[PDB]
Amino acid sequence: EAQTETCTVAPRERQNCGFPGVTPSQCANKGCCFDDTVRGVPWCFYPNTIDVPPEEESEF
Repeated sequence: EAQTETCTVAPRERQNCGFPGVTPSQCANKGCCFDDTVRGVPWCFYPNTIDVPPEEESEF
């Protein structure tokens, strides 16, 4: 068994990890998923590990 890292969460269902004026380094200081693609929403937010009973295959 194992877990998977996932930061892609619903923009509204996102947990604010800090203000937006922050920077890639600040958000990477604690370890929050930083995402600056859309506006209006927060870029620095926390991660959300989802349980995936079935393991998938990826490139190795």
